Amino acid sequence: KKTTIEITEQQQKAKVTEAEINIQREHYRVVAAEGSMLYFLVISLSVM
Repeated sequence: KKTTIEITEQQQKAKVTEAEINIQREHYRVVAAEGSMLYFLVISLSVM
């Protein structure tokens, strides 16, 4: 009875931690995206 309630709490804490990352995925998309865009430019620069 206890371990079933303690699993349903964890599953509700899972959806909250999945939501709060998927928000902080979009906040740092702009930072990451800029990093990627600059690397492919740096690879092109190797070829010349």
